[PDB]
Amino acid sequence: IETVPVKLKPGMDGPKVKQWPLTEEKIKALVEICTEMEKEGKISKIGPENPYNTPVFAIKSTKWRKLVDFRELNKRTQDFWEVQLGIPHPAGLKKKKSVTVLDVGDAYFSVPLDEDFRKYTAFTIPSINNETPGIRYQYNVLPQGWKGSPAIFQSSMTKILEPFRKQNPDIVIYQYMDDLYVGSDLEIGQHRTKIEELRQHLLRWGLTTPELHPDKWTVQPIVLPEKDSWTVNDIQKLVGKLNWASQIYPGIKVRQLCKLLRGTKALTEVIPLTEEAELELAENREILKEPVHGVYYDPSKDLIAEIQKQGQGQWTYQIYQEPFKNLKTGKYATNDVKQLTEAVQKITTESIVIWGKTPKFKLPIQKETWETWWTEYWQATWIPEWEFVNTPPLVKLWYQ
Amino acid sequence: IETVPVKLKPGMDGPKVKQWPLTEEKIKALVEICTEMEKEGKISKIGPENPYNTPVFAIKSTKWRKLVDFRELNKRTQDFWEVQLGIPHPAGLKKKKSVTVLDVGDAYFSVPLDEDFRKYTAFTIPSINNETPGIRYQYNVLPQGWKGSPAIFQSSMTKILEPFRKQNPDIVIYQYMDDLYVGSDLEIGQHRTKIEELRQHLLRWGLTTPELHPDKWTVQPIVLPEKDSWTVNDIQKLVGKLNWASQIYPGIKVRQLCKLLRGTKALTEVIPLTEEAELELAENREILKEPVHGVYYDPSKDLIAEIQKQGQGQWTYQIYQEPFKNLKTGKYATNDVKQLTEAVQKITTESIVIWGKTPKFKLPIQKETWETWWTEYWQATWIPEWEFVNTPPLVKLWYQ
Amino acid sequence: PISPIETVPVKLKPGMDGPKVKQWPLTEEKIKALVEICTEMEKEGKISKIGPENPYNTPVFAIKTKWRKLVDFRELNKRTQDFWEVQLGIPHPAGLKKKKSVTVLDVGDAYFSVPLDEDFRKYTAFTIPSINNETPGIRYQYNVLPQGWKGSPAIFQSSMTKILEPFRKQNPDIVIYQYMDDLYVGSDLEIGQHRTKIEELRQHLLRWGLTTPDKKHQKEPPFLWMGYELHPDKWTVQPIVLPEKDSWTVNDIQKLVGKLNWASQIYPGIKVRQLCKLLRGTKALTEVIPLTEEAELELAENREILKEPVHGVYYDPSKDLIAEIQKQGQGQWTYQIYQEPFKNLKTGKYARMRGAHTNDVKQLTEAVQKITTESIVIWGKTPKFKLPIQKETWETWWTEYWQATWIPEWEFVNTPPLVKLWYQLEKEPIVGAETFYVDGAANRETKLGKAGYVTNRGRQKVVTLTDTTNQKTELQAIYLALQDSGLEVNIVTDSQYALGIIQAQPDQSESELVNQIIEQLIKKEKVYLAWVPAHKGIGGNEQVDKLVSAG
Amino acid sequence: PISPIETVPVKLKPGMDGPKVKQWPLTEEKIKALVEICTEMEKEGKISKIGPENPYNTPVFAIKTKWRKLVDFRELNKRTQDFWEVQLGIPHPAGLKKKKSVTVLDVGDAYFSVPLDEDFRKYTAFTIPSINNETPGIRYQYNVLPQGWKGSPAIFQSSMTKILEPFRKQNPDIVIYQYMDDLYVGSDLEIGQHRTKIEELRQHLLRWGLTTPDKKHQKEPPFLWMGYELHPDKWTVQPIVLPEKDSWTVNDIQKLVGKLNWASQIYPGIKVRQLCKLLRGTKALTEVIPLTEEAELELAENREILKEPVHGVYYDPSKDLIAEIQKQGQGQWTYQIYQEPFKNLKTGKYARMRGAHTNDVKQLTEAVQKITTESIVIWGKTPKFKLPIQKETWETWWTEYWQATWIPEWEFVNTPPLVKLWYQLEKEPIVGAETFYVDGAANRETKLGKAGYVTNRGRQKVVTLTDTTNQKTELQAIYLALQDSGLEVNIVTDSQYALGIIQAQPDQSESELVNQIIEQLIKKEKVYLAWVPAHKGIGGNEQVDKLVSAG
Ligand SMILES: O=c1ccc(Cc2ccc(Cl)c(Oc3ccccc3)c2F)n[nH]1
Ligand SMILES: O=c1ccc(Cc2ccc(Cl)c(Oc3ccccc3)c2F)n[nH]1
Repeated sequence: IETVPVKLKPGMDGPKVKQWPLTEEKIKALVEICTEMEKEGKISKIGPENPYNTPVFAIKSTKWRKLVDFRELNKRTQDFWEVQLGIPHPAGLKKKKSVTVLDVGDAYFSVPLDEDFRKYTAFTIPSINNETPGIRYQYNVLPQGWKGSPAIFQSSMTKILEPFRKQNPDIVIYQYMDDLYVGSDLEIGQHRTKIEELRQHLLRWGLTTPELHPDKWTVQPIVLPEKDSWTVNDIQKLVGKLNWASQIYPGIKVRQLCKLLRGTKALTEVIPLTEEAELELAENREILKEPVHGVYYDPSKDLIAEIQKQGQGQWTYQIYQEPFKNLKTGKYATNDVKQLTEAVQKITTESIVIWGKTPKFKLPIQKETWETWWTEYWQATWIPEWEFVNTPPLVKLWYQ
Repeated sequence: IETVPVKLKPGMDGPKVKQWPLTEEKIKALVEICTEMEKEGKISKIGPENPYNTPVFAIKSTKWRKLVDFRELNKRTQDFWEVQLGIPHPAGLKKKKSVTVLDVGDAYFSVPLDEDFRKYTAFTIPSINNETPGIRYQYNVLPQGWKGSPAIFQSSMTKILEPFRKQNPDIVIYQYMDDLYVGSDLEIGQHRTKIEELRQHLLRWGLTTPELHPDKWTVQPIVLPEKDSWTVNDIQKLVGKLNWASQIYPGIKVRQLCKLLRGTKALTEVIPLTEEAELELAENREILKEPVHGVYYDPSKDLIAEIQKQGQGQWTYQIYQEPFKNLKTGKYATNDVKQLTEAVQKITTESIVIWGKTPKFKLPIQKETWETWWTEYWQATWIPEWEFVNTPPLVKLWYQ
Repeated sequence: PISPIETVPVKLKPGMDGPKVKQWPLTEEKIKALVEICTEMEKEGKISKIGPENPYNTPVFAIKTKWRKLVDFRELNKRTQDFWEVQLGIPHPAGLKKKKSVTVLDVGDAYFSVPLDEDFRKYTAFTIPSINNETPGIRYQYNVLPQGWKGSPAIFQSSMTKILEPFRKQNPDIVIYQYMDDLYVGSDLEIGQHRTKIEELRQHLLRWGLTTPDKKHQKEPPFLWMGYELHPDKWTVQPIVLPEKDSWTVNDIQKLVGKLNWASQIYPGIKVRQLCKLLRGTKALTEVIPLTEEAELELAENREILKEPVHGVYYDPSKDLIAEIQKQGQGQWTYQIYQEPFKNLKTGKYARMRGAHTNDVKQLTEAVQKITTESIVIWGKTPKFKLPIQKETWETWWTEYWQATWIPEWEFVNTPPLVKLWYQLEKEPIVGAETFYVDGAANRETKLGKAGYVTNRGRQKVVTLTDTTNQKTELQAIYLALQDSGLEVNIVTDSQYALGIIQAQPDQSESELVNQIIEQLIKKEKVYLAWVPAHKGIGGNEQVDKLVSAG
Repeated sequence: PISPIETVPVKLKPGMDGPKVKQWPLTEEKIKALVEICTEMEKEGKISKIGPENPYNTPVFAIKTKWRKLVDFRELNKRTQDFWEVQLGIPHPAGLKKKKSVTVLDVGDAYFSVPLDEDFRKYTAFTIPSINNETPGIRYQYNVLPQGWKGSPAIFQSSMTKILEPFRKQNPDIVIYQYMDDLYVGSDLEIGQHRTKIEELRQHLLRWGLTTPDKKHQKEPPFLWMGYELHPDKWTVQPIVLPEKDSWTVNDIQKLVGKLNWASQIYPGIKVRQLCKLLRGTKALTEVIPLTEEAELELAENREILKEPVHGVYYDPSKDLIAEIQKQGQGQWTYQIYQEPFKNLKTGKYARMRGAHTNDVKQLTEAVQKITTESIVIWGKTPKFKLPIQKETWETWWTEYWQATWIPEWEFVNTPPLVKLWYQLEKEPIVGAETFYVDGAANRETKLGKAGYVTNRGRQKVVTLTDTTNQKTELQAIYLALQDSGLEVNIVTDSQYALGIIQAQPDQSESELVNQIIEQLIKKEKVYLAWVPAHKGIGGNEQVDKLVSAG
């Protein structure tokens, strides 16, 4: 109930990011929400002497909800929430049988925001056809979506959770942005009973609250098919997969398989699978089940996620820091954008659990299409970084 | 004194080429020349129902002269002057001790041009600041600079020269465009006396007339220097020359020299020239004096000339049909453009003597600079094809 | 007057101090006009005389019967904070709901009617010099938003918005649009009730320091506004005259294209491609450019479209938006948005090339996207689309392509030419068809290429290329294989680049080579394309790499 | 009237026949207006009734008190021969010699005053339809140049030129400029003698069928013509108002740039770069674009230039032309042409980028070239140049560079910033300096790079790149070597591409990598760059290719 000073560093000004056009229902939804927030003292109208801007959107049940996009502010304020007031990530969270994600962002509205920092939280409700100049506001309390909010609030969160942790020392609780990740090894009914217990703790501090199974997360291997009989084409694809796999995995071998493709053959021609080849092939499969030897999470590097559209509602993905040195691979399986936004949320959630941060995504989609549609299906309180890329059709093939 | 029908072929319309801006003195020079030509019946004013255009320029002593650029018409009329009425090129011309080039274009004005073809010879004298709409003319007689002119006139030329050829059967005479190339093995005073004799023959048919030594044309070899002592850098340049030379010449070897450059050496470090190396090197020199084994003139292919600016008024050049398979190499040695236009004329003249046609030039100069200035120094009656290219600095180095 | 509205607090930029610029000695005429003009402003509160303690100064000038004070605020402007942008956009007429009555009010002396932050005024100091600068000049500072200062447009509009807020709240059915000094006020009241409402707006504005014209001075619809004409129940662009010219300069063609582009908001079928092609190259502004025949053709068709006037309708939120798109030639697309069949709200076009190589399906989807974003801006909802593509054609393309996309509710409408894929690559290798193992090789230094192939039927060939890159030779190889094969062919390449391009079924390209590949692909009955890793000793690929690797 | 001048013979295109287009049934109002209009033209010889044997037809229309006949000649036009272009250019005022008097005569009914080829007239057939097309329409053909026909502009101007020729010959000191329907006639006669001369021109024109206005209707200088204002002894562009706007749309910025560009012919120092940078991307015509600070800066400086009016002088052939060029920022150049110090004939700018990488010397020479071609157009001679470059700087650059160039007579003038080369590569390898053998390698499929080096002092390093081509890695290698070396360095590469770029001493580039290389090169005291053939087992190059070739 008294504010923590906040900086940017010396030479990096606040966000000046444009507001992406919103549909009518979303705009109306936002002015209701905002008029209330103002009455409650949480935000204040601002004048043109505030040059800053952060985009806002509305997402979802029947309840609308405000989603501010602080991706820029977060980058520009990184020293504060990461190094000055970092929240340590527990390695044990990924080891748990069940992890429940609770939304705790209501708690942040109780704490006031440093007055010298408020201007940087400016946003704009736009109007249809630019008919009215658009409603301008800044935050007076810790805003949802800013990484400084949990950074500042962690001291209170510890107080709030102390009793629960003391009484349940094998449950692990981790705060990330507006969420609490709560993991246990308890049987599912007992796990759920403990989650409700935690809500009641949280409810006493004002926070009326709105299931992952990480131990059963196993890498999607690069799949080498087993076949009745192999054509020349089939082996060429196999040599292709294995070739590019050998740039990731120490020990992958294609020499045997390569001799099976002698000279200028018909792609359609069937070929007898030599025993030397079936050996090398079976040993390759073994290497591909295990994790990549030589790759490690580097806490100082950004995570990157690539996603390939596989058709028939199938999506494959890879998380890495150095290109192709995969830390994790997986799959996900209604329209393309809807599914893509589902994949992105699943991948981001996994990444938060596993490394305590979110990757920058390489999305196989046109910028404008994504931007028009992503909020139509987005359910999460955060937004990860993305750029827009054209998938090399071969990388799609190698991951099934 | 009665016209030879001319075609283009079915589907290729006449020239519609823009007039490049001319200076005042050149414009005035052109209207004098043209007003006279009209009075003499050689050209007629034309109206806007003639959509065609060929550029004209004025060149030089104190006498100005009209130069029409029929490069387009020539391409579009190629079947006529090449296959229908070709002029055979004598292989003996290049073998002669002395060749004299006489201008015979005045003879073409005596023959009338096919009335159905005249429209294609349209040109335009432009005006300063576009103040007057610009004077339009077409030809009524065989025009200078069109390849159809000598094609049509060759029948008359043979009559004119029959006495001279019969009396001097070891002199070779070759017509190309507006020039006669006249070669002999006579001592220079006797050669010159015969040239004057030929003028008098020509003078009887109206043509008042305005010294190459081709037997003493020898290829400029790729020069391998002989040195006191060789640095690592020196050998690297030698290996570089020889390497690219080996893509032209069968039998060039660098293996010995390459071992002399062992590992990571200082460029400045002196190196002892091994006997195995001095052998390979001396044998390379021998190959480079001789002409390229495997390359031949293909009469159906266009010739291409590349020119490199070597600094200090030095120019090197190469004629070829397939890139780097050189038929000829040479050098030439006041400003850059002036010299470049001299090189181009010398190279074109050599090419006419040697193969009976002119190459398309690759010029190391900005399009606009060349176009503004080339006619300031151009003396020839023809204009070769050119494009404008950036010289790779290595190709410059390999030719000295 | 000077509005009693509270001031906006203003800062200089963090590190910077206020301007200290020297006043150039002025002419007596100018000194006299400035003194006269300043006296008058002083007597209306706009400026105040200041002591010599104030160390700041900005140059002043006078320019012409009529004298104008011009203050050069360049330095102050560099020194003053950034402000919020005044608007994200301007309204499009197509988005406007029809009102029974609309009046224009123009605020008189807008800027000078708004107070400047008391703490900032000192930085607006300026000096009327004495004759030949002999003696101390007369010194003023602004009490109000100066003309030419960086904050004036932003602080004014914000002030007007605060001032309007209450009136807006107690009149939620009136629509007021603010645009610079202007206010556009519309209602669905009866004419007499409207004029009463305008009058109490004018009173409300006068209460807050803003004078407005009397009814006898209020402008009559049609309003010329921002290149549009706004009539009682229709809108259009202002009149376009395509000039008749014998010679077109670069400058004339630029202006022609600008007008055609502007015209394309409501005149359907306008094209600009062939006129645009002329402006390529680097030509003088006054240089004459001969119109091609295609440009001539395009210009004449634009003239037919513009011979009869066309108008758009206003928006009715009780109905849906329908957007239709027609293909008009390669690259070029045209669209109309309407609520009732063929009473257009607005019109437009899309030409853009995304990438080097593309197909009509991809283009249509990009056009649908552009129109989708436009509709959310103008109307706050997406239209129902009517597209010249079969559901089956669309389904087939996007279920197989590797990029994600999704267009909203749409229906097929048979308005040819229809969007279709012109060929389809095979999913499996083809039995009874010749396998071409292709490869391309280029010397990095001499730019000399070898493109060729070997087949399973023993056919071998290797051509010679000149001034090509490695990328071109690998494409040349694929082209050779297409030229020399039957109606069915398998092709094996080690070029991911070549593969990528061709696997997207382009039917259109910036590259000449690619267009030749497209011609062939269309003529084939079946093509299967495959990739293998280079230099991994793979049968066929190794055999071709040999004869292709020569120089 | 209809000029007695002989007709120009006209053809259809070789393979084609005349147009046979069907007449749409017209409205009675329109049929009535057409009959009225045609009767009147018939009675003046312009058109003639024709029999039903003529099989050709072109559509006719009427459009609005006022009725206008509009014939749709689109098909005829497609079918009629190409004509000679009407002009290669329009005159620039700077090129005009000052006349004591200048009059404008506008030819009345220009086209309709010129006969059409008798053999072609039949193809201009058109039909006034009967009410509801019940009965045969009334059929005409043109005897004169139709409005909208392809040959009219060309045949008219040619006719006027033939008609003027004799008058020109017997009045060689009068200047007549023909522009569409207009004639601009100038002389150095005393006012009374001039008006006599105009009158006998009008008589000469009337003799040849061309009517012209009386003296009481002749326009007074200043003449507005083609965006210029032509005063008795000066010229300028027509008045430019740079609008004040809160929000700039794509459309407004396009128009702003057009006006600034036009203004740059006589207003010196105008810039357009930062305003142009905004228009990049693909934005809606009506979309608001926030001005950057650099655009804001550029716009304000343009406003200072345009606050006071500027004019140009006319040309006097008895004096030389002098052209001066100043460098105004990167890429941007500015020039003035004058005969007497600072009484400008005209003004201009040059921004263009030739290539990806360049230096100030190269740019200056390109600017000199552009101005040279312009001067030959306008004045028929080249100017004497005054350049902000030392003779020594110029000499050094072009004697060493491999391209040819040559600029005409010029002199150095110290108007900073001065054009200079910022670094110079060494001619010989450097003793006592470390030799860096560099190389770059990129996987064609994974786009994963390795750029690194080895030195003669045993230093070795290999970084990891991602999403780079082979060309970028070879440039990255050279950059690494520059970063990690002393003030003197020899560098050996096998990349001709990298070499070419750097051997031209660029000081400016589109590439980010190249600009970083430039920063380094400037800071070095000595750099020698060298090339060797790849994969030829050369010492050092082989050693680096090893550690660089990894994936
Ligand atoms: O009679 C009419 C005439 C026009 C309209 C459309 C309309 C409706 C409301 C307002 Cl404030 C209008 O005024 C505007 C003027 C310019 C820009 C936006 C709006 C406007 F143009 N409605 N009724
Ligand atoms: O009094 C004057 C006014 C202007 C001039 C310059 C001048 C001189 C001669 C002619 Cl035909 C002029 O008329 C032209 C008008 C437009 C374009 C070209 C020429 C012209 F503009 N000379 N004297």
